Amino acid sequence: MKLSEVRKQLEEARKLSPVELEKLVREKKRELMELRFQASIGQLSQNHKIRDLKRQIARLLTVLNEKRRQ
Amino acid sequence: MKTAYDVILAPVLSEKAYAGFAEGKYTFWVHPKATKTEIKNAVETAFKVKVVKVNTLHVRGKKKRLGRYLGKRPDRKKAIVQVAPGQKIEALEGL
Amino acid sequence: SKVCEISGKRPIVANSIQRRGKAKREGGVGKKTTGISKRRQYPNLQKVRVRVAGQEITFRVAASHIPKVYELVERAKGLKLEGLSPKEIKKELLKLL
Amino acid sequence: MRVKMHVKKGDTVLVASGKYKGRVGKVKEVLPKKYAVIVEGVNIVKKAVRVSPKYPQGGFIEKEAPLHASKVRPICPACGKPTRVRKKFLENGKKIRVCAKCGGALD
RNA sequence: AGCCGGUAGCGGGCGUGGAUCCCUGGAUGUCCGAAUGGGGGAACCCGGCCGGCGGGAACGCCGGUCACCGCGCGCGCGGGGGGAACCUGGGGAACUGAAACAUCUCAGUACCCAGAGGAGAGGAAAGAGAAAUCGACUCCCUGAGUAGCGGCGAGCGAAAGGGGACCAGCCUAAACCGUCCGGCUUGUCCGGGCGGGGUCGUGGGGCCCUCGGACCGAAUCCCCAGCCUAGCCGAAGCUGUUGGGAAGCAGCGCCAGAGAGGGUGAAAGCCCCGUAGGCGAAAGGUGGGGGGAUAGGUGAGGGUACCCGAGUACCCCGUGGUUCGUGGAGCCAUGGGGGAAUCUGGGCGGACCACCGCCUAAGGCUAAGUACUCCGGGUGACCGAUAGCGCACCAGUAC
RNA sequence: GAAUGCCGGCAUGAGUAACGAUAAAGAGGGUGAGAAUCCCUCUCGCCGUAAGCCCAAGGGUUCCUACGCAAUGGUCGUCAGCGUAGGGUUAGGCGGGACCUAAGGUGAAGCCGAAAGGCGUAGCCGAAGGGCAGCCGGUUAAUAUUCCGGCCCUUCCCGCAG
RNA sequence: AAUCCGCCUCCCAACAAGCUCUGCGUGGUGGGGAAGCCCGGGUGACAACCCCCCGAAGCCAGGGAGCCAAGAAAAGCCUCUAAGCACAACCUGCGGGAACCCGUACCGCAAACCGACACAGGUGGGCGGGUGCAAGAGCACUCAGGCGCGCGGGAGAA
Ligand SMILES: [Mg+2]
Ligand SMILES: [Mg+2]
Ligand SMILES: [Mg+2]
Ligand SMILES: [Mg+2]
Ligand SMILES: [Mg+2]
Ligand SMILES: [Mg+2]
Ligand SMILES: [Mg+2]
Ligand SMILES: [Mg+2]
Ligand SMILES: [Mg+2]
Ligand SMILES: [Mg+2]
Ligand SMILES: [Mg+2]
Ligand SMILES: [Mg+2]
Ligand SMILES: [Mg+2]
Ligand SMILES: [Mg+2]
Ligand SMILES: [Mg+2]
Ligand SMILES: [Mg+2]
Ligand SMILES: [Mg+2]
Ligand SMILES: [Mg+2]
Ligand SMILES: [Mg+2]
Ligand SMILES: [Mg+2]
Ligand SMILES: [Mg+2]
Ligand SMILES: [Mg+2]
Ligand SMILES: [Mg+2]
Ligand SMILES: [Mg+2]
Ligand SMILES: [Mg+2]
Ligand SMILES: [Mg+2]
Ligand SMILES: [Mg+2]
Ligand SMILES: [Mg+2]
Ligand SMILES: [Mg+2]
Ligand SMILES: [Mg+2]
Ligand SMILES: [Mg+2]
Ligand SMILES: [Mg+2]
Ligand SMILES: [Mg+2]
Ligand SMILES: [Mg+2]
Ligand SMILES: [Mg+2]
Ligand SMILES: [Mg+2]
Ligand SMILES: [Mg+2]
Ligand SMILES: [Mg+2]
Ligand SMILES: [Mg+2]
Ligand SMILES: [Mg+2]
Ligand SMILES: [Mg+2]
Ligand SMILES: [Mg+2]
Ligand SMILES: [Mg+2]
Ligand SMILES: [Mg+2]
Ligand SMILES: [Mg+2]
Ligand SMILES: [Mg+2]
Ligand SMILES: [Mg+2]
Ligand SMILES: [Mg+2]
Ligand SMILES: [Mg+2]
Ligand SMILES: [Mg+2]
Ligand SMILES: [Mg+2]
Ligand SMILES: [Mg+2]
Ligand SMILES: [Mg+2]
Ligand SMILES: [Mg+2]
Ligand SMILES: [Mg+2]
Ligand SMILES: [Mg+2]
Ligand SMILES: [Mg+2]
Ligand SMILES: [Mg+2]
Ligand SMILES: [Mg+2]
Ligand SMILES: [Mg+2]
Ligand SMILES: [Mg+2]
Ligand SMILES: [Mg+2]
Ligand SMILES: [Mg+2]
Ligand SMILES: [Mg+2]
Ligand SMILES: [Mg+2]
Ligand SMILES: [Mg+2]
Ligand SMILES: [Mg+2]
Ligand SMILES: [Mg+2]
Ligand SMILES: [Mg+2]
Ligand SMILES: [Mg+2]
Ligand SMILES: [Mg+2]
Ligand SMILES: [Mg+2]
Ligand SMILES: [Mg+2]
Ligand SMILES: [Mg+2]
Ligand SMILES: [Mg+2]
Ligand SMILES: [Mg+2]
Ligand SMILES: [Mg+2]
Ligand SMILES: [Mg+2]
Ligand SMILES: [Mg+2]
Ligand SMILES: [Mg+2]
Ligand SMILES: [Mg+2]
Ligand SMILES: [Mg+2]
Ligand SMILES: [Mg+2]
Ligand SMILES: [Mg+2]
Ligand SMILES: [Mg+2]
Ligand SMILES: [Mg+2]
Ligand SMILES: [Mg+2]
Ligand SMILES: [Mg+2]
Ligand SMILES: [Mg+2]
Ligand SMILES: [Mg+2]
Ligand SMILES: [Mg+2]
Ligand SMILES: [Mg+2]
Ligand SMILES: [Mg+2]
Ligand SMILES: [Mg+2]
Ligand SMILES: [Mg+2]
Ligand SMILES: [Mg+2]
Ligand SMILES: [Mg+2]
Ligand SMILES: [Mg+2]
Ligand SMILES: [Mg+2]
Ligand SMILES: [Mg+2]
Ligand SMILES: [Mg+2]
Ligand SMILES: [Mg+2]
Ligand SMILES: [Mg+2]
Ligand SMILES: [Mg+2]
Ligand SMILES: [Mg+2]
Ligand SMILES: [Mg+2]
Ligand SMILES: [Mg+2]
Ligand SMILES: [Mg+2]
Ligand SMILES: [Mg+2]
Ligand SMILES: [Mg+2]
Ligand SMILES: [Mg+2]
Ligand SMILES: [Mg+2]
Ligand SMILES: [Mg+2]
Ligand SMILES: [Mg+2]
Ligand SMILES: [Mg+2]
Ligand SMILES: [Mg+2]
Ligand SMILES: [Mg+2]
Ligand SMILES: [Mg+2]
Ligand SMILES: [Mg+2]
Ligand SMILES: [Mg+2]
Ligand SMILES: [Mg+2]
Ligand SMILES: [Mg+2]
Ligand SMILES: [Mg+2]
Ligand SMILES: [Mg+2]
Ligand SMILES: [Mg+2]
Ligand SMILES: [Mg+2]
Ligand SMILES: [Mg+2]
Ligand SMILES: [Mg+2]
Ligand SMILES: [Mg+2]
Ligand SMILES: [Mg+2]
Ligand SMILES: [Mg+2]
Ligand SMILES: [Mg+2]
Ligand SMILES: [Mg+2]
Ligand SMILES: [Mg+2]
Ligand SMILES: [Mg+2]
Ligand SMILES: [Mg+2]
Ligand SMILES: [Mg+2]
Ligand SMILES: [Mg+2]
Ligand SMILES: [Mg+2]
Ligand SMILES: [Mg+2]
Ligand SMILES: [Mg+2]
Ligand SMILES: [Mg+2]
Ligand SMILES: [Mg+2]
Ligand SMILES: [Mg+2]
Ligand SMILES: [Mg+2]
Ligand SMILES: [Mg+2]
Ligand SMILES: [Mg+2]
Ligand SMILES: [Mg+2]
Ligand SMILES: [Mg+2]
Ligand SMILES: [Mg+2]
Ligand SMILES: [Mg+2]
Ligand SMILES: [Mg+2]
Ligand SMILES: [Mg+2]
Ligand SMILES: [Mg+2]
Ligand SMILES: [Mg+2]
Ligand SMILES: [Mg+2]
Ligand SMILES: [Mg+2]
Ligand SMILES: [Mg+2]
Ligand SMILES: [Mg+2]
Ligand SMILES: [Mg+2]
Ligand SMILES: [Mg+2]
Ligand SMILES: [Mg+2]
Ligand SMILES: [Mg+2]
Ligand SMILES: [Mg+2]
Ligand SMILES: [Mg+2]
Ligand SMILES: [Mg+2]
Ligand SMILES: [Mg+2]
Ligand SMILES: [Mg+2]
Ligand SMILES: [Mg+2]
Ligand SMILES: [Mg+2]
Ligand SMILES: [Mg+2]
Ligand SMILES: [Mg+2]
Ligand SMILES: [Mg+2]
Ligand SMILES: [Mg+2]
Ligand SMILES: [Mg+2]
Ligand SMILES: [Mg+2]
Ligand SMILES: [Mg+2]
Ligand SMILES: [Mg+2]
Ligand SMILES: [Mg+2]
Ligand SMILES: [Mg+2]
Ligand SMILES: [Mg+2]
Ligand SMILES: [Mg+2]
Ligand SMILES: [Mg+2]
Ligand SMILES: [Mg+2]
Ligand SMILES: [Mg+2]
Ligand SMILES: [Mg+2]
Ligand SMILES: [Mg+2]
Ligand SMILES: [Mg+2]
Ligand SMILES: [Mg+2]
Ligand SMILES: [Mg+2]
Ligand SMILES: [Mg+2]
Ligand SMILES: [Mg+2]
Ligand SMILES: [Mg+2]
Ligand SMILES: [Mg+2]
Ligand SMILES: [Mg+2]
Ligand SMILES: [Mg+2]
Ligand SMILES: [Mg+2]
Ligand SMILES: [Mg+2]
Ligand SMILES: [Zn+2]
Repeated sequence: MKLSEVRKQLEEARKLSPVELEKLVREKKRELMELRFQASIGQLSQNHKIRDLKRQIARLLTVLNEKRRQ
Repeated sequence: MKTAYDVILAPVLSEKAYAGFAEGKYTFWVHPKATKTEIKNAVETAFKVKVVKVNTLHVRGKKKRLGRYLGKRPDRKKAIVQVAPGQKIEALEGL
Repeated sequence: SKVCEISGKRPIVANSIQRRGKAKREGGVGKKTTGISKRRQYPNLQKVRVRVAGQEITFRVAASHIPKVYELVERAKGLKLEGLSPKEIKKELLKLL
Repeated sequence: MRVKMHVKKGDTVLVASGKYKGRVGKVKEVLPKKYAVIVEGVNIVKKAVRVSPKYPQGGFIEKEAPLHASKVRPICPACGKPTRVRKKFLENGKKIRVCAKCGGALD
């Protein structure tokens, strides 16, 4: 993911509520599994995407954590 | 957080796993610590099906070496889920 | 053969020194040590049972500090001890040391 | 914390020593780990390649070899001379490389 | 200004809209391990309660909580295990030496156990010991291989004093006053908390008369300088020639608070990294120095004889410690027996007595000077792959 | 230059002993650069209270297939329990656990011991003992009381009826 | 505590039954199915699936008799009642739902375990066919299955 796209994700994410953050992760964790399946059948040439989602999910969860801490 | 997409990892791609599609038996690699009951709910919410029967087995990693360095592959666990009569998990029918 | 609950008296290590010959002070040639070996000297531990607040308290105490037990019972009078377990009472008494 | 490279991709440099002493060229690539830089058209060697899909007909190709970073001195875009680099503080106050013979910037 | 570790490749991305990378803080942190819900053949198994998920009552999963012990009015705080040496304490050998051996030695060593920390111990005289004297303790030099101890054998081996390092002194118990509580043998009663009070050896304190009525100041807390955990600036060289290569040689220069050193195709002050000299922290750690609070600290005569740490001092028996091996054997310590006193009290100055002096036991705390090196750095008339750590290399590995 | 020194290297004995049960071999065809040794056929011999088959220990991928022969195989090797890669182990009923106890182990209570620790009725743990519900066939290169087919059964939750 | 158990008395029953549990047989139904021939499979084949005899150390079983050396425990299970509660609860029948974790490959008298070795050694339980020999797990041959032992070819001295 591009640097600017990362700033933007954090901005938008920090605006969501915890419930929305949970839901958004559950979607990305799903989109990840799809990437894993296309990885196994040899149909994912843009393999960097697998890393991206994993770190997006991390960032999202990190922020979700921020919210719950007060 | 824990989701069904954390329990189902990859589909088992092999002659033996394919032969099960015909009678509606789908074979996935699952997280090694995952339960039959837990796998049931996981496959269902992922592929919108109805699981009737779950079989699991552990798959010890093969010992493998690279020159001087003897090692081992990660231990895996695979599950063979049974979908309700006439249902289909289409992602796997693929093939 | 153990440790005094009151005085803290513990078993100590002493030597047993065997000697022969006549003392110099008695015109002797002098005393010769024909053997030294380690031994233990135990406190004179004894059992002291006392009724305090309707409960039976027992102390394992050196004979030297036997009357120190009764002193503690006297000083226990200004305490609200009734209702407590015997294990509890003993703790109160010993705290007053 | 990081290797000190007084030169970068891709300012114009003079190769001051070795076989190609005198030559001038742009810095194609910088390799901080080997502490070496690739200078365009300098250090040409003949590498043999297997006849492959990539190289049908086979034979040899030509490759620019890395030069030790010290063998290279940047050419000042102001006075046009080979120089040492200096650090200068601006009002930003960012720091920039400036030529040592005159005062010109080197980016 | 490059980057996606060693690690290239296939296949794909990121970066002056500041990436990789470096320091600081934070978040995540499966299972075992003190391991602590319960069990267990560690990394596995099995539960209780509250909440959530699934169609969910059975079943399963996610979050939270549930061991035991100590101290304090079920709930709080604390404990548990680990650390290379270093340190105190509780126990404690033998080979060996005595050219045999038992006392003795080795040696309170090796080792085991408990414990403490960044140090531990000790520490504010019931001291020293002869100076009409010194003045807590610790550590070094010296006193001194002296004094002495010793099958007076082998051997063991102080202290006072002097020179230095560091520097610091405190809080209590008791008498008396007050307050809360409970005890039954009802009160000027006994007792337990808490507060006041008091802390000394020219003895000090209490109580009762008498006169007198701002200075010190922390070892605690607060701020700060300084330091540590990333870094940054940093002078002066070109040309010819041999050569694969110049830093060699030659010509003409230049810097220097920098001619330590390592690189660069060979031998470079001026190419590179550095060096002299400077600069640098938002964050965390430190902070013994600077500043400020706080706690705490402070008179003099006279009377009273109330108080000054108990199974203690003291004596005897058994022992340990000291240079002291039963010796004229004191001192310090204490397992057994006996067993006081409160300043006209008591301990000590090497049996004992007198005299003359010293000191204040039976409660506690206390920096620094000192030890060590797992860790980081600097430096070697230190090693250079049979060396140097067991390991320069995927070693506490293969075997 | 010697320490039956230490570490390593390389010699000698020497093309020598040996090549691990005297149950035993022979031919033809195939493969391949190479074949007494691998594959196939026929003939011959050996085991058969095993030298056959099924469990449990223990071992831990050696199982199956593809491609290989440097080393391992006491020879050879195209072969292999060897090298590389891919595949393969499916259970409410089988075994163990969510059941029970045995010796023993541990251990609230309690007892003892310089320290570490030693005991100890209950309880807990501890099995190849007690208890407990699946039999026949089919299928894979490789798993099956596990998948499939037929016919049976157990517990738990809930509901109805008596 | 107790209607249970134990003990005493009485009545009926008793080598009967009844009741209950297991074994074996049959059993709706499903399976298998040879030689030989032909390239593990196809065929044989609508395969046949029957009578007699031998017969266990195994089953009914917790059976019987004898003997002395006198031969585990606890749970599941049935019964009793106490707190409790009797709208509960439990039993019986039926129905639907629910049913977790680990092992499972392969060698296993051995070239895969213990013996440094693909080592003439060691390793517990079960199956272990046929004929003949008095019997047998002995012995000889042989079935199923498995092998000919991972150097060979010659020669015919001591
Ligand atoms: Mg980032
Ligand atoms: Mg998580
Ligand atoms: Mg297949
Ligand atoms: Mg689940
Ligand atoms: Mg469902
Ligand atoms: Mg499993
Ligand atoms: Mg399973
Ligand atoms: Mg790994
Ligand atoms: Mg004696
Ligand atoms: Mg004498
Ligand atoms: Mg005399
Ligand atoms: Mg003597
Ligand atoms: Mg006694
Ligand atoms: Mg008594
Ligand atoms: Mg005494
Ligand atoms: Mg006495
Ligand atoms: Mg040059
Ligand atoms: Mg030139
Ligand atoms: Mg990599
Ligand atoms: Mg590429
Ligand atoms: Mg690339
Ligand atoms: Mg920045
Ligand atoms: Mg960090
Ligand atoms: Mg997990
Ligand atoms: Mg635990
Ligand atoms: Mg839990
Ligand atoms: Mg436990
Ligand atoms: Mg719940
Ligand atoms: Mg639920
Ligand atoms: Mg949970
Ligand atoms: Mg401890
Ligand atoms: Mg500790
Ligand atoms: Mg000691
Ligand atoms: Mg102790
Ligand atoms: Mg001993
Ligand atoms: Mg000796
Ligand atoms: Mg010696
Ligand atoms: Mg010696
Ligand atoms: Mg000597
Ligand atoms: Mg000797
Ligand atoms: Mg001698
Ligand atoms: Mg001797
Ligand atoms: Mg000694
Ligand atoms: Mg010690
Ligand atoms: Mg400790
Ligand atoms: Mg200290
Ligand atoms: Mg220090
Ligand atoms: Mg004092
Ligand atoms: Mg002298
Ligand atoms: Mg002498
Ligand atoms: Mg000594
Ligand atoms: Mg001194
Ligand atoms: Mg001095
Ligand atoms: Mg100093
Ligand atoms: Mg002083
Ligand atoms: Mg009262
Ligand atoms: Mg009182
Ligand atoms: Mg009072
Ligand atoms: Mg009072
Ligand atoms: Mg006075
Ligand atoms: Mg203080
Ligand atoms: Mg610089
Ligand atoms: Mg410079
Ligand atoms: Mg030239
Ligand atoms: Mg030159
Ligand atoms: Mg010159
Ligand atoms: Mg210098
Ligand atoms: Mg130099
Ligand atoms: Mg140099
Ligand atoms: Mg020179
Ligand atoms: Mg030189
Ligand atoms: Mg140089
Ligand atoms: Mg400096
Ligand atoms: Mg500097
Ligand atoms: Mg006064
Ligand atoms: Mg008095
Ligand atoms: Mg005193
Ligand atoms: Mg006292
Ligand atoms: Mg005395
Ligand atoms: Mg004495
Ligand atoms: Mg002594
Ligand atoms: Mg003595
Ligand atoms: Mg003497
Ligand atoms: Mg003495
Ligand atoms: Mg004494
Ligand atoms: Mg005594
Ligand atoms: Mg006096
Ligand atoms: Mg006196
Ligand atoms: Mg004394
Ligand atoms: Mg005296
Ligand atoms: Mg004295
Ligand atoms: Mg006197
Ligand atoms: Mg004195
Ligand atoms: Mg200080
Ligand atoms: Mg100190
Ligand atoms: Mg030091
Ligand atoms: Mg160092
Ligand atoms: Mg050298
Ligand atoms: Mg050197
Ligand atoms: Mg070497
Ligand atoms: Mg070495
Ligand atoms: Mg060498
Ligand atoms: Mg090292
Ligand atoms: Mg080595
Ligand atoms: Mg010589
Ligand atoms: Mg030899
Ligand atoms: Mg020899
Ligand atoms: Mg010889
Ligand atoms: Mg040698
Ligand atoms: Mg030699
Ligand atoms: Mg040798
Ligand atoms: Mg010979
Ligand atoms: Mg011969
Ligand atoms: Mg031969
Ligand atoms: Mg042989
Ligand atoms: Mg042979
Ligand atoms: Mg024979
Ligand atoms: Mg042939
Ligand atoms: Mg042939
Ligand atoms: Mg062959
Ligand atoms: Mg061949
Ligand atoms: Mg037979
Ligand atoms: Mg096994
Ligand atoms: Mg093995
Ligand atoms: Mg292998
Ligand atoms: Mg297999
Ligand atoms: Mg294999
Ligand atoms: Mg093959
Ligand atoms: Mg080979
Ligand atoms: Mg070969
Ligand atoms: Mg070969
Ligand atoms: Mg070989
Ligand atoms: Mg070979
Ligand atoms: Mg061999
Ligand atoms: Mg094989
Ligand atoms: Mg293989
Ligand atoms: Mg395959
Ligand atoms: Mg089944
Ligand atoms: Mg359960
Ligand atoms: Mg259990
Ligand atoms: Mg049990
Ligand atoms: Mg025990
Ligand atoms: Mg206890
Ligand atoms: Mg027991
Ligand atoms: Mg239990
Ligand atoms: Mg059990
Ligand atoms: Mg069992
Ligand atoms: Mg059993
Ligand atoms: Mg079972
Ligand atoms: Mg079971
Ligand atoms: Mg059945
Ligand atoms: Mg098989
Ligand atoms: Mg079935
Ligand atoms: Mg009903
Ligand atoms: Mg009764
Ligand atoms: Mg009745
Ligand atoms: Mg009755
Ligand atoms: Mg039947
Ligand atoms: Mg039948
Ligand atoms: Mg029947
Ligand atoms: Mg049929
Ligand atoms: Mg057939
Ligand atoms: Mg046939
Ligand atoms: Mg047919
Ligand atoms: Mg026909
Ligand atoms: Mg017919
Ligand atoms: Mg029999
Ligand atoms: Mg019987
Ligand atoms: Mg029992
Ligand atoms: Mg029980
Ligand atoms: Mg009632
Ligand atoms: Mg479970
Ligand atoms: Mg299996
Ligand atoms: Mg099997
Ligand atoms: Mg087998
Ligand atoms: Mg055998
Ligand atoms: Mg057997
Ligand atoms: Mg076999
Ligand atoms: Mg085999
Ligand atoms: Mg052997
Ligand atoms: Mg073997
Ligand atoms: Mg061995
Ligand atoms: Mg082997
Ligand atoms: Mg063999
Ligand atoms: Mg064998
Ligand atoms: Mg046998
Ligand atoms: Mg027979
Ligand atoms: Mg005949
Ligand atoms: Mg017969
Ligand atoms: Mg015969
Ligand atoms: Mg016969
Ligand atoms: Mg025989
Ligand atoms: Mg036989
Ligand atoms: Mg025979
Ligand atoms: Mg045959
Ligand atoms: Mg053979
Ligand atoms: Mg052989
Ligand atoms: Mg052969
Ligand atoms: Zn310039």
